[PDB]
Amino acid sequence: GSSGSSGLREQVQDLFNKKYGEALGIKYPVQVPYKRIKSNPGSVIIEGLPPGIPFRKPCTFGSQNLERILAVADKIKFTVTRPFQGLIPKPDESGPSSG
Repeated sequence: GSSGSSGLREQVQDLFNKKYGEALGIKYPVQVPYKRIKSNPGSVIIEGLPPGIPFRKPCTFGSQNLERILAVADKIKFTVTRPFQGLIPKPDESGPSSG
């Protein structure tokens, strides 16, 4: 499974997406039910977001706000009321650090 982004919004638009897979436990990149998330706010809860950036679409967020989101992209935590599917969790990924 490969991935690629091109643009802040894109990065985020994907972030919340990729993250989703985790919220559910999936391993592959799943899509977020924006519609349902729009029509029904009681779908997926988003927390950990940065200060000044509420749990909403990145479309309403500017490059600035985004730059932040992607920053706390780790903080951002999605909640899926629905039950699990079946797949061991993967807390943190780790890797090289810039500093």
